[PDB]
Amino acid sequence: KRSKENLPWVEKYRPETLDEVYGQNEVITTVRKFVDEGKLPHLLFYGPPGTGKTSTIVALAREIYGKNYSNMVLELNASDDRGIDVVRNQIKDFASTRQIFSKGFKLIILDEADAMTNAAQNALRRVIERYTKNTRFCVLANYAHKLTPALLSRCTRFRFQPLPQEAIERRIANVLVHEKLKLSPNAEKALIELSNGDMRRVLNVLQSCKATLDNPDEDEISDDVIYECCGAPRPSDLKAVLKSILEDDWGTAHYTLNKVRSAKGLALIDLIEGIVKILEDYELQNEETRVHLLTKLADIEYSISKGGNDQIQGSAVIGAIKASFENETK
Amino acid sequence: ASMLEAKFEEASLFKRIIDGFKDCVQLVNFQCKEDGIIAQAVDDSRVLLVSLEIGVEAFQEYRCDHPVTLGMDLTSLSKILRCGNNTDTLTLIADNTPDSIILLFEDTKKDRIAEYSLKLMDIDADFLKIEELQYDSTLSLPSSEFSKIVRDLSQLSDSINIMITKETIKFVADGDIGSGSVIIKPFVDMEHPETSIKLEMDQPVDLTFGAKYLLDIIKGSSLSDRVGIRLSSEAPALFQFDLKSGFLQFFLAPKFND
Amino acid sequence: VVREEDKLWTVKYAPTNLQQVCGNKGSVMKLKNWLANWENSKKNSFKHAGKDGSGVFRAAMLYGPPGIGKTTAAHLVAQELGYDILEQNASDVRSKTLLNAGVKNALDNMSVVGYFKHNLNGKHFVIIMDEVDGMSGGDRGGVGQLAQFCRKTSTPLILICNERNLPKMRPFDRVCLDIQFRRPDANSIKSRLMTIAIREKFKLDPNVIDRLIQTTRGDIRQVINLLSTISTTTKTINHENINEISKAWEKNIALKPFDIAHKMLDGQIYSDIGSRNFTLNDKIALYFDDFDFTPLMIQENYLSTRPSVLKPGQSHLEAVAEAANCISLGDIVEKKIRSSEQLWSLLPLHAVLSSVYPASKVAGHMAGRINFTAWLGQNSKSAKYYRLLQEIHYHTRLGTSTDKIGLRLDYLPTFRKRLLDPFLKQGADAISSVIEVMDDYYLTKEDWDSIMEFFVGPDVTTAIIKKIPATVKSGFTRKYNSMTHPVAIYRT
Amino acid sequence: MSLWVDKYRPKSLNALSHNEELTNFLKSLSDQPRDLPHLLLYGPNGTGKKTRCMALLESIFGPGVYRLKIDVRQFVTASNRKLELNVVSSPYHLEITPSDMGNNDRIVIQELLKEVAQMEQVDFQDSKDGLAHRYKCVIINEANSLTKDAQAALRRTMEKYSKNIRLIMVCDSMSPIIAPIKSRCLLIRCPAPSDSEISTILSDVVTNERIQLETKDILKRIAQASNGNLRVSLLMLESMALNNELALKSSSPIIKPDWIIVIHKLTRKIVKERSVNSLIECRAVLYDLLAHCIPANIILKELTFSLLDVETLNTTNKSSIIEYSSVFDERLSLGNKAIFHLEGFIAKVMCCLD
Amino acid sequence: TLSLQLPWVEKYRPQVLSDIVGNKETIDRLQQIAKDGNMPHMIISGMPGIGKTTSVHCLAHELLGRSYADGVLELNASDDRGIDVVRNQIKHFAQKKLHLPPGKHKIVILDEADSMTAGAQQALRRTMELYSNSTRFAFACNQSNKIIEPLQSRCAILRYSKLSDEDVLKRLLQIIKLEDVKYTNDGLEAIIFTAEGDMRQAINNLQSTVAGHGLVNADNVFKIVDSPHPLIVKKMLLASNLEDSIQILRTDLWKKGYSSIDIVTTSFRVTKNLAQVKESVRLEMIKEIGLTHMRILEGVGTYLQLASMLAKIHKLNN
DNA sequence: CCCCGGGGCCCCCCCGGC
DNA sequence: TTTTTTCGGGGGGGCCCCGGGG
Ligand SMILES: Nc1ncnc2c1ncn2[C@@H]1O[C@H](COP(=O)(O)OP(=O)(O)OP(O)(O)=S)[C@@H](O)[C@H]1O
Ligand SMILES: Nc1ncnc2c1ncn2[C@@H]1O[C@H](COP(=O)(O)OP(=O)(O)OP(O)(O)=S)[C@@H](O)[C@H]1O
Ligand SMILES: Nc1ncnc2c1ncn2[C@@H]1O[C@H](COP(=O)(O)OP(=O)(O)OP(O)(O)=S)[C@@H](O)[C@H]1O
Ligand SMILES: Nc1nc2c(ncn2[C@@H]2O[C@H](COP(=O)(O)OP(=O)(O)O)[C@@H](O)[C@H]2O)c(=O)[nH]1
Ligand SMILES: [Mg+2]
Ligand SMILES: [Mg+2]
Ligand SMILES: [Mg+2]
Repeated sequence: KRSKENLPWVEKYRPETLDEVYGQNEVITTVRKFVDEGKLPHLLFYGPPGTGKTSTIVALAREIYGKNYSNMVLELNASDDRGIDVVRNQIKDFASTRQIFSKGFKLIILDEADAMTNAAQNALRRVIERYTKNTRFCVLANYAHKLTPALLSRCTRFRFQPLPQEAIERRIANVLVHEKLKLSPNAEKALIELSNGDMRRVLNVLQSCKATLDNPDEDEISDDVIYECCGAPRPSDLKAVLKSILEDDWGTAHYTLNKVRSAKGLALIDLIEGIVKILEDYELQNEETRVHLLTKLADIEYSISKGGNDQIQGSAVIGAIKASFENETK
Repeated sequence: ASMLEAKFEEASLFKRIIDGFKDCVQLVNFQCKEDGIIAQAVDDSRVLLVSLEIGVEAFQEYRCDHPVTLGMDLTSLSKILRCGNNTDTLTLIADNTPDSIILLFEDTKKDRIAEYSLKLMDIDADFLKIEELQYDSTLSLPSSEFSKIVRDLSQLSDSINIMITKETIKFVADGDIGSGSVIIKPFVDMEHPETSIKLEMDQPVDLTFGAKYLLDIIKGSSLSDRVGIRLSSEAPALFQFDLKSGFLQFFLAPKFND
Repeated sequence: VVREEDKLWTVKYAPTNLQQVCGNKGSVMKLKNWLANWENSKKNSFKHAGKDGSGVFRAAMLYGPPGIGKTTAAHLVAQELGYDILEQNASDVRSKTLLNAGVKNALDNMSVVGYFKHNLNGKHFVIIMDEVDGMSGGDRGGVGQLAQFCRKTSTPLILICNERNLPKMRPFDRVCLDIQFRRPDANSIKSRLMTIAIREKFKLDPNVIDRLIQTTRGDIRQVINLLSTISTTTKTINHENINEISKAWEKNIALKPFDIAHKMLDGQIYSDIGSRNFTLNDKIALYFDDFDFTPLMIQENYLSTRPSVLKPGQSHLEAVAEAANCISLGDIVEKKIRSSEQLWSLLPLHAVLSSVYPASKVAGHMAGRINFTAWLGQNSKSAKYYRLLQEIHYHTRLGTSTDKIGLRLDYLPTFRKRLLDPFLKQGADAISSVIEVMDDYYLTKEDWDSIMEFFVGPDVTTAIIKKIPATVKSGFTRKYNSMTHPVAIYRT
Repeated sequence: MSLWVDKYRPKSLNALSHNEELTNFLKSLSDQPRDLPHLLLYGPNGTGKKTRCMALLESIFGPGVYRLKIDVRQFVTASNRKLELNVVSSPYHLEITPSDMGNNDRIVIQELLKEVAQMEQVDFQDSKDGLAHRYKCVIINEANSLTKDAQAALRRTMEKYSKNIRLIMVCDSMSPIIAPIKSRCLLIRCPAPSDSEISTILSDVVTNERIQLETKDILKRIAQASNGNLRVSLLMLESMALNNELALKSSSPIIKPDWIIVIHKLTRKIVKERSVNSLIECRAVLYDLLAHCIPANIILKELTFSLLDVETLNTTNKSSIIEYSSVFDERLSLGNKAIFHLEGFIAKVMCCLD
Repeated sequence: TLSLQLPWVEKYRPQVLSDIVGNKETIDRLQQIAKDGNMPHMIISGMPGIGKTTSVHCLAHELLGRSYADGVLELNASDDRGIDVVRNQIKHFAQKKLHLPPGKHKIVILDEADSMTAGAQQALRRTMELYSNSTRFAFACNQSNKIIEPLQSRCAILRYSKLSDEDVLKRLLQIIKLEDVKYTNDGLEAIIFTAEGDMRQAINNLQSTVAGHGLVNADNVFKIVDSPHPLIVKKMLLASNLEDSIQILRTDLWKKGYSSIDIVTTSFRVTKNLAQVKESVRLEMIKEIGLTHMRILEGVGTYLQLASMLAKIHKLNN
């Protein structure tokens, strides 16, 4: 904990103010409007991993209370005990008592509330209803099916979308400026493609790419560096494998798959996922082809998830694709 | 045993100080500097703030080269302090960039040495200035009477209401089985100036506090024979126990009146 | 002091005499006769059973559905005979310690209030432990203590419960005289309902009373409550509001395992109109009424129906096979649920796989009587035999080279020819040799007996062993007991 | 006296009489036992895997390995459930069967084995090389029955404390063993003895026990009926000798186990009658078999192979039967209630036959 | 800003039974009970946010007048309601001596009673029976099945139904007139459609829309309240071509940040409540959905699994 | 120096979906 | 017309033993 430069990039680049949260303009604008006019309701933030929920709520707490927000809000997460007794005693005491420092309202942040038991959620209902005049609740979740309907009825919901491309590009530009790094356009495209809308993945991969350069001061990060550090297949490899499967005999396809995998030690799961993404754009005459492709590839993925024999699984992928595409003729 | 060396001539004083607020907070940062030791902690419910100060007059010897922050779990510290006899001097020892604090109990008459080490913890707490406020009412009364009143009223209700009016202090509790009200008035006896009740009022006040927090606070009565209560509307209630050199303060937030 | 107009009708019209209680006349008479002859049985040490057979039980156990009048009947029978009542309920603490402290000291103690009030029986205690079904707990819950006291008590004891067919009530299997209270007939309650309607000044059609009684499922208290709530505003209970009143006050009652099995296996609900009326959600809720036994009942009773939902060209056997396949899938899902991951969110899916789908594939008309699941007893028997096999295997470990399964499948058939057959062939002269073998493998007489039960099919030893002359078995026992034997596991 | 299967069990590597190549490999392993890795012996049941393991232990340490005692160990679960474990111990090795604790087998791995693993040997057990033995051997019987969590717990225990203990596991099949465990063990195949070797062993037992034999063909028939299981062949020989007054004739029939006879009767009934009532009676028979400690997997295998030996069935019926047997054997592997899967298999077979 | 605006669900909480919309017969019965007296033991069950707690509190207030503080004991899930509490505190309150008007009784309001344990409910039986001359019990719950039958036998059952769109519109218009809220018909229609009969949700959504954008129109309402994903799932499952269903999955659910577990659970529920389709087809689809749900629970929460589930459902429906 | 009140573990018993 | 498996949470009974008072 010497300096901020000894931290992982995911934590080192955590937004400190609402102005640094990207890709959530609608939610940020709405919550800022609520806070400015003192019309903050009970909030629920539902979204996938690494979209800015915790960052946004902490930034909102800073906006409301200032630099000393930590002593003016009650933050509980999955790493803490949040049983029914905790709800009855600690949350109830915090919600029904005035602030020690200031004279403002009180904020309770139940991060990862989807991990809370049903009994505690039920106990929270009357606590929320009874102390609304002076207390507000913020719930954060990735899975809404774990939240009781009663709790959902009492909260205003905001959905955090997967981060758009433009927000990721702007944050990457900021990180490159801070770190004195060069990123090629194709490298940025590949990084955004592999991120799948998660900023944490982008930051971790960028840190690994920087660590992979011999001389980061002048060396530039190319798509080759990204693929090498992440150990992911290149688009050319996927295209070649798919072409061999769809246009060559069994021996040639098997040899091509083995050679492509052994060239860089690729994983079969990555090849399957990339081929599925490519095939999703194909215009197929017969629906049976798509049905068989999806079912067989899902079965192969599930089997791979439990281990098994890699060679048999690869041959199964080849055979499944060939058999499914055999239906396009008639 | 180079940077920080602070010797309590009596090892029981530090044990009493820790016991005064060990049931209120668990993780506490002790800041030691040339003019003594300070500490501030906030309860998990964030309703009570504990502030401890010990000056250099409270130590037989005290030496601190640079300010040092020691994060401790009060349960472990109390466990360690319970292993020392009442007739042994207690030395607190810490070095540069410390990961531990050494507590050394010495009995020169018996030539007995007992050294314990307690691992420090990383606490991200910044000392929050307790800005002084001009309180509407300020009173002082013996700690034993306040403890008795609080314990008696806690049997009836979980909330105790304190009303300060001209020449009168009233503690009221209302509960399922019944209600109770204790009324005291400022009284001075020159013969024994330790049972006196002193009050200075500027604006009458009425504030309700949780009974459990008052029960925790009254545990500091073992440190001082008197307790000072400062109350003011729209501000936390201050309960102060005075030590020989320093003090122990509790800031308790009142309950919302709604 | 309390105005009679501010009292609930259930209190105003409570039965003040034993002849005022409607229904279950036989059970009330049985209880009266048992309690009136308690002293006579005591003089005979509760040994000489009487004409009714209620002479060997020192405590009565009244049980039935809610709202029939068990508590009132027990209280009235207690007062009529002049006894003093010591009543306890779930509102009081009745754990092991509290039971041993308070009620244990009253089972053979005189009543001080009885002494001061004064019949020859007014100084004795009739303990009435109501709501025993609510005594949550196992050994420390006090249920075992009450069962023990039912075996030892100097004064009459009455226990009242609702669901006697409960595992927690097992300790009371045979300790008390059972007395059944059943849903009273409509005719018995009609007189009281008419009287109450007349006194309360509202219009009640005599015919509507039958429908009202059907709605409450023989719950007189609920009938009176419904009458009160309806008469609050609507004082004209005509035939134009029967349906609304019945549907507004239809108690939601969880069905019992036999009823669940009967309803789930009915073919009407799986028809188009039946499905429209009784939806899939209703079937899943029916499963959830008792999710621990419903799959077991379905598995037990899905091969004993005449289907009415067979597809054109499908035979009964094919539907049975499909149901069995889905039952296997449901079993796999159940294993997934009750694992370290605790995947209880799959409970609804289980409902479909274990009960609803197989039932829908063979739903029809029952070809017999719904039978209780036989898997539980079979599982207990298997556990017992596996424990016996483990004991035998670890007695013979030093001599054999195999696992317990190998011992069962290979060793035991050969052990029989050296342990049982020589007795059948040689007779008494086979004693010593057998013991010799028993000594080489650290076998005990109990091990011999246990081994002689594992065999099945053509090698069952029950009749064969039973046919051995008693002299040979006596000689075997005596010779075994008259010699020292080795020990394998000498725990210290 | 002791059964002939136990009385004549070899006690040394040089006393083995079948699978000479395996004997040579084991002798090579025991030549320099200081760096011996963890061993996993896999093979058909009743072949001599435990006998060979004990012989290898005797070669490494000495005859004292056969001085076996039985102790009892206590275990406590998270719910304060007291569990007893029977441990077979020797001055040089321990024997444990964690499957006896069922789902609690993990505890045995987490506490007992670990406790032995952490404890360094301080007994001066001078070896052939002149230096005292350094590690203590632990045998895990029925290792294929261990739960996946116990196998996972075994990994770092094997890796970290290899200097203090060495594991010998014995299994009928390696399919239930997780890949990390197989990676951590030296795998040793234990082939079943040939018919000639079984006949030689049986003839040796016959001449040692002075049993009248009309011809040597009876031993060959016994070996053939045993299907390569030496324990079964020896026990069958003893049973036949007892049943014929220690005088085996060429017409003496092969004695079959009671459960085998019941399964054959069930197969005949299934082939003859295919209806719901027949299914109910089959369920009754299956319950009877399961109640008396007949494993479900054994029942399924025996039923499948008995059905496949029926002469009236055609190729399509047999193919369907084997397919259903595979599917329902997987279901049994992934299930709890075995009767459910067995009934499903029987119903599917009944449907296919019609 | 340290100020807080009072939520309209609290500012406009009904204070008398006359201000409660919906369930006209039940509210009329409660009004008659309040006017006359002799309140019986009652259990009120219904779905969230329809006016059960409001009804109970209004009844107690109007029945007890100034004696509300002394004659009402309110316990909810946020309080301790164990066996000790039932055996001591509730019993003491029932035995308490309190002079009341000629036809009034003390009231114990056990809100969210469906969360109470079986032991406490069993203990309540004799307390209710013995002291019925001075105390009466009111239960409010979401699931009446959780209440043990012995308690149900002693109580009067008053079941509440979902509020119709007319009642919701009436209450919303009243609140709008009180608050001077600018609105359009489409905005109110969208609010009512998204509320789904939950008055609390409708009021909260209206207040949030007014705070965030001022004008309550369709655009702003949808900008605040998202389209219910169950309807999207229902559209996905009833699509004719597999391509359309896959497109819906990829665009309206997967790219909107909905987790695979949520999607599969919603699909299961929607298929269960799909009365338009034959029951056997629904059972087959439920089997496939359960397979996919188990796979997701094992950790394979990929879009390919959902696509395969959709393909299998399409095959079944063919 | 001895008895009583009340905090803290220890042990066991039952649920788990909409 | 009768009666089973596992974590985790919650509840509830039972001591145990420190502290404080007399
Ligand atoms: N909108 C964002 N803008 C900038 N960085 C972001 C953003 N979202 C996530 N990150 C980055 O990823 C890190 C984690 O962000 P979080 O706010 O913790 O996401 P999250 O949605 O709360 O994750 P979960 O729900 O606990 S898995 C931040 O410190 C940032 O560095
Ligand atoms: N047989 C009955 N005859 C007349 N009234 C009855 C009868 N049974 C019940 N009631 C009425 O309902 C009220 C309660 O009767 P109870 O004696 O408590 O029945 P119960 O079977 O003991 O109920 P449980 O098992 O404790 S829920 C009586 O005061 C009567 O008003
Ligand atoms: N019938 C109604 N009439 C007017 N307002 C209502 C009505 N129902 C709900 N509300 C409003 O929504 C708010 C909450 O109503 P509640 O009475 O708490 O619903 P509820 O049935 O108790 O919900 P649950 O079951 O506790 S989650 C009230 O303060 C009212 O402002
Ligand atoms: N004569 C002889 N008998 C053997 C040999 N190997 C095994 N056996 C016999 O076969 C019996 C069963 O062998 P066992 O070790 O239990 O096989 P496992 O079940 O695979 O471990 C033993 O009791 C031995 O008597 C061998 O090499 N020579
Ligand atoms: Mg987060
Ligand atoms: Mg009763
Ligand atoms: Mg409510």
